[PDB]
Amino acid sequence: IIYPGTLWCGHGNKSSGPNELGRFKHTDACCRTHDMCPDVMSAGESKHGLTNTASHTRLSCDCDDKFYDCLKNSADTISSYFVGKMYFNLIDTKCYKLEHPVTGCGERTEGRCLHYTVDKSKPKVYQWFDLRKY
Amino acid sequence: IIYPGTLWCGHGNKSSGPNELGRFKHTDACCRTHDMCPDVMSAGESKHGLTNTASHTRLSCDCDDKFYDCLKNSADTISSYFVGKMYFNLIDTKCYKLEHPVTGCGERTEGRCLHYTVDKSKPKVYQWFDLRKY
Ligand SMILES: CCCCCCCCOC[C@H](COP(=O)(O)OCCN)OP(=O)(O)CCCCCCC
Ligand SMILES: CCCCCCCCOC[C@H](COP(=O)(O)OCCN)OP(=O)(O)CCCCCCC
Ligand SMILES: [Ca+2]
Ligand SMILES: [Ca+2]
Repeated sequence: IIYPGTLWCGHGNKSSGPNELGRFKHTDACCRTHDMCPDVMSAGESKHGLTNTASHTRLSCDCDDKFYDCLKNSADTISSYFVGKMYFNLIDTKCYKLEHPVTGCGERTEGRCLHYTVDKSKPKVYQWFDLRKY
Repeated sequence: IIYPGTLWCGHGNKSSGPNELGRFKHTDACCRTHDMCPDVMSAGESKHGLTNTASHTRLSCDCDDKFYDCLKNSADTISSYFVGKMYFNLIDTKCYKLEHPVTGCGERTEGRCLHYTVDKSKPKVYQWFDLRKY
């Protein structure tokens, strides 16, 4: 599904070229860059010792954070608000990143764990994490 | 979340009156009627011996079928297509209806069971069912 008025917001993209943007050019730009994330793992793919069991793509946390900021700064506020709430709040996805082994949490916003505890004595390993609420 | 361009498509509605419709007046009309379904059970509600464990409203199958036809017949085809695919294909919801106790299936379209088998000798009971694909 791709959100009408955009070419890149949703599963994959329906752009005819790498540089095409939709009607909502600010919101779509944020999704375009998101889709072009250097490190992603497709549905059912296995990477960094992890495996994405979702029916949608899951990306590195760096890309997901940049996406968050992009949307919050987008001039197309109505469509960005919709895409932002959907992605970060309603589809219950996760991102991966290299971090010290996690030990605990302090539900920095219930439902999800934003200030988890790590063991700083053990080398970093790829793990799954919750996103901030939009 | 409510789909921009509509007042009724999404959780609840953001209409100011019972008769207000959004920009996409044909798509929105279909959602308005859907929301006004005589028999629904709110998130976590218990009804007809069933209980809705979803975080969204689940309605009777009659309403969900009427909604399907409404969308397929809507003049606002782009927004109806999006709302149709999302609701019937991606959120994995269910509807309830009075039917003979179910016994089996014949995945009338994989992922979901459209031609289930019933025991016609036992009185009808409310049960949960899959929706058609849009
Ligand atoms: C009800 C369930 C439907 C959920 C849809 C899942 C979208 C997947 O988000 C990942 C992609 C990024 O992954 P791909 O597009 O697969 O990545 C490109 C890598 N080839 O993010 P985006 O930036 O395109 C996200 C937009 C969601 C907005 C909601 C409006 C419908
Ligand atoms: C990623 C997860 C998000 C899923 C959103 C769940 C929507 C609930 O559909 C039920 C209502 C009907 O229930 P209520 O609106 O709660 O019913 C009114 C009863 N007071 O249907 P509608 O006709 O309003 C459905 C539209 C979904 C379209 C997607 C675009 C965002
Ligand atoms: Ca995309
Ligand atoms: Ca609604």
